Amino acid sequence: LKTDEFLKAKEKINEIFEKLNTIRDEVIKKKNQNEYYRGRTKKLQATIISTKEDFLRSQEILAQTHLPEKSVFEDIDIKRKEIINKEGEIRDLISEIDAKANAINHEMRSIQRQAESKTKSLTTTDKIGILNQDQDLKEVRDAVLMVREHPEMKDKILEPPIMTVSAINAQFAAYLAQCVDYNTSKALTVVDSDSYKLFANPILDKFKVNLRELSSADTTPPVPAETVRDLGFEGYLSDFITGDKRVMKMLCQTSKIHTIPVSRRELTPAQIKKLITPRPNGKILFKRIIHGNRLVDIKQSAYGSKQVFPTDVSIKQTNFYQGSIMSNEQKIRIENEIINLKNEYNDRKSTLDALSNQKSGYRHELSELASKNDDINREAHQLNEIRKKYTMRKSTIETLREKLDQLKREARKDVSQKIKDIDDQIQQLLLKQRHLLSKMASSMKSLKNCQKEL
Amino acid sequence: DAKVIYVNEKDSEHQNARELLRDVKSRFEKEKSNQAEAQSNIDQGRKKVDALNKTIAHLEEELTKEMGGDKDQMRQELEQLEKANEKLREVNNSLVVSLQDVKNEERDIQHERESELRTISRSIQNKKVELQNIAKGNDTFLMNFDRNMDRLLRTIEQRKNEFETPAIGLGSLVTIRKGFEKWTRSIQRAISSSLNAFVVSNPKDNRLFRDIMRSCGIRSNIPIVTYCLSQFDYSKGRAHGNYPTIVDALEFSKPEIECLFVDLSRIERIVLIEDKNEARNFLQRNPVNVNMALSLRDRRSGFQLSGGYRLDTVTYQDKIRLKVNSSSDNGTQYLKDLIEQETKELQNIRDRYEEKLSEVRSRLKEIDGRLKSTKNEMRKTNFRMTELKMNVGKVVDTGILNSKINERKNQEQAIASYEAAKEELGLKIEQIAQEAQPIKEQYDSTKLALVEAQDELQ
Amino acid sequence: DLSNIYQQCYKQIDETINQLVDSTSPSTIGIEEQVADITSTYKLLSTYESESNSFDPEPATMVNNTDTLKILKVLPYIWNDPTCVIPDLQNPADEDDLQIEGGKIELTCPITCKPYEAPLISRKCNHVFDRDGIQNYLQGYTTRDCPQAACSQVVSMRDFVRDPIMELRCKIAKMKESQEQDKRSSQAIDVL
Repeated sequence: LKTDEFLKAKEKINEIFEKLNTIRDEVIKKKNQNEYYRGRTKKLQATIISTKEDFLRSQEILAQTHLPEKSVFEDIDIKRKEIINKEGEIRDLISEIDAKANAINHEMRSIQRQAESKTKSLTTTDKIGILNQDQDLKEVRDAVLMVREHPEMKDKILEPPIMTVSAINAQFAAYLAQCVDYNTSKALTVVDSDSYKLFANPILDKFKVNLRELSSADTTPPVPAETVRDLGFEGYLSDFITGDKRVMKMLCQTSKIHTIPVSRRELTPAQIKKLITPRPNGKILFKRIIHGNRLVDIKQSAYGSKQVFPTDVSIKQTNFYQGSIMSNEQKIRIENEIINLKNEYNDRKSTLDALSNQKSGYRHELSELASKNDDINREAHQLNEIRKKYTMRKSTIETLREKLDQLKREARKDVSQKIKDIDDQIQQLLLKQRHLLSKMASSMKSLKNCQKEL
Repeated sequence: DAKVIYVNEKDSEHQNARELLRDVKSRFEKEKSNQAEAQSNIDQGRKKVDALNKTIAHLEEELTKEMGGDKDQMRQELEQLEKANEKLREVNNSLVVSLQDVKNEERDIQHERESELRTISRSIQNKKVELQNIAKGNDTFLMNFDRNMDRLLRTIEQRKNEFETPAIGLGSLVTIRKGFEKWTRSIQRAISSSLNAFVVSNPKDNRLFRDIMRSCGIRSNIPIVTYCLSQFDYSKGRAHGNYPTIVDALEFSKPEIECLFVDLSRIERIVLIEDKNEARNFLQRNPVNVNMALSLRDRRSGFQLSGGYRLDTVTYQDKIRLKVNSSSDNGTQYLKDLIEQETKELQNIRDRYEEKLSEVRSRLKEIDGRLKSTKNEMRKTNFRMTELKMNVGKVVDTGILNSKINERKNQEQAIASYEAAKEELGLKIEQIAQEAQPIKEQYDSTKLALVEAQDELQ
Repeated sequence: DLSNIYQQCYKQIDETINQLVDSTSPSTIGIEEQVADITSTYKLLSTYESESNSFDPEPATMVNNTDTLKILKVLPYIWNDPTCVIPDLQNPADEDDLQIEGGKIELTCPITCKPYEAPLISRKCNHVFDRDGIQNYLQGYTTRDCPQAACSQVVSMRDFVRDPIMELRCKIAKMKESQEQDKRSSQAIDVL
């Protein structure tokens, strides 16, 4: 009840001792941080003086007057439209050059015709073109262009004689019409009495044709006719035209082909009142004789005075003289030479085309050269791509201005706020320690108790 | 012994331990607060990273909005499409060089124009032959080429009495008898020699010609016939038929010309039949003296009904002197049915065959529409290459203001250094933890223990 | 027993009192009452030394026995001129110490011609000099006389007393040249 608790003095002194303790260490603990923050402030000062230098160190190159170029992009545009213009001009030039190259290729193809026709009678060659002697021979051309398709017509009714009984050349090709009569000449060469009618279907309704026959029955094979031709004739039908058993078997009794000599030395028939000489049967021994092309016929009559009746109408011929070679002394060129001079007529326009395509190539080369000049100019102005890079260097230093301003602003906020933060944290601690001391200032009240109240 | 103040000095024990008490906890707190500051710096830097990511995204937005970032994807296919345009214009070159031979094609086919005009020209010119003018210059009724025929009869006949032949000129004599008109033009192919003859029958009267010919102003030197005008029999060669033969077809202007024909042409056996497309058996049965029959289709061609055993196409001269004894009522107009069919035929050919001309014209229309489409394709390819040209012209040009990416990179290395500092202070926290505890335990053990018997006076 | 256990009151109150000035930043101003009241609480509680020693009748014996006697009125007016010496030396009876005069003062013992470090004083001399300034160089002579040739002082160091008064002055003057200059430097950075 009464004083039996003398330890109350110590009980009270304990806590106030711990309070005289405690806060004293927190004093310096909190004091510490402001020094490191001041060190950071010194770092800020160093950085911002560095930025002070950086202002001018940048501005020396951060002109902004060396701006992205005023009109270089317009130059880019105009030269690009220029190269598209060059491309269009090149397109037109190459199209026209191709057209003119084809134009000259036209002579390159047609020049074969003037070489093929460079012969007498406007054409003689071993190709199909020989039939173009007449436009109306379109029928024979079509006939020959399809005769070879059949399995055996090509070998049973052969192509026109000029291809199978070909004459030596023009000087005998004209004679071919009389060697094999003109009607059969532009017909097909029937081979036998079976080809007579068996093969009319392919061509008869389309192109003109004719047939020939022969017979040998009773007792007398062919009688001599070879050497009765002693009238100064040595050339003969079946050799100057390439005869063969493939062709001329049937002609022995249809066209009377046994009377067509060939003559180099022309002699007049007027020296003849002798060939009346009959064959032993009383009929004429001589049937027909020729010199040059003066063919003469012999015929028979069985009534009246029995007088003879020759005739001189003969086939066309080019010359009659007794000399040698080229047949023409007065002048050389004839109507025959117009389709040959077609060569010079082609050559005129051809030289014009050649020089036209050559100057077109000149223009093509000049256009390509201009385009490449514009391309090297484009390269010389893309070299300006580095001059854009000053604007990159200008921008990056410009961005460094932003970064240094941001650093100044953020650090200014950082240091200033922390200064007051630590100062106020110290200030509140200054109040806490003093209020704690004031609290202690009442503790000694216990001293007056105990020792004497006991 | 005396229990006295000897122990008082032990109070200094607590102060020695306190000296390190202050230091250990002060260091621990200072370095852990430094770690806290470092972590706050990490947070500050990290909160900028997403903002800077969005800032570089905004740079990409600027590129897209100014058309700077469009060509980066495109360029690698732009080159390929430029090569595609190159090969397409090569194909166009192949097509145009496939569109000039079509011009050679049109030239070659319209060579049919020359083919048809050459044939038509002569045929149309023959349309002139009805009247024009008569007599001295009648190039299709009483003349053909030379303006001297009348003088020939008064020239070569001047000394007829020296001829070994009775004569009056001799082309003016031959004429056709009754029958059918279109038979006129077949006989000349055989008797052309007698339509310009002046007959003599000895070598010298025949040789005087070539000399005296030019004396009177004519140069023609066509060959000559040998004969002597007289009349004789022709009995056992005629055919078994009533319809006229060539002897009947030809009129006896002079009966001696009958024997002339019989001798130099053997015409007495020949007959005439209007068309080839007609009976065959009458000629085929082959009794004795069966002979050929003639026929004509037009002025340019004919056919031979040669007994049926022979059928041949025959040719006749375009220009012919032979004429018929028909009256002069209206001449050709009495006959125009059989002339128009020979001239209007070619008009029908060109009218009907112009469909082939129309066919090639339609082919030309198709190929020139192809040409126009290829021209539009050239234009389209030019536009397609120009769009690529526009795309590659910009690429980036001057559209770069991205130094904030360099700012981002320096901030990235800055945050890397910040994390390095965070790890260094992570080492520091471990250092203080392993330094504080060994001394803190000693402090607490001593402080609690070293209070000891403090003031045990009694 | 119930005696002598309360002796530690002063022994720890000295620590309670001294540290306050050692921490309170001089940047904050206002000193007189805010030190006088709390320090007078010491005399209030110290009277109870005498009137708690039973009586072995009111508290006889003068209160001037405090070792912290001079701790009274230490901080005021000691900021710019910590060594507040007066042009007169022999007026200790009054308790104001600043009568009617002021002037200039010196700053050092013969340490290195540089300011005070650690004082010492004695009753016979009644004058203060530093600790190591009378033994470090002086030793070599068992006893050496007044600091200057035939000068005023009289010295016998073998029993000179330790002087804990002046060192309280030291740090305030030094730190003043830092903190206000630190404040000025903070202003200097503010304009950059």
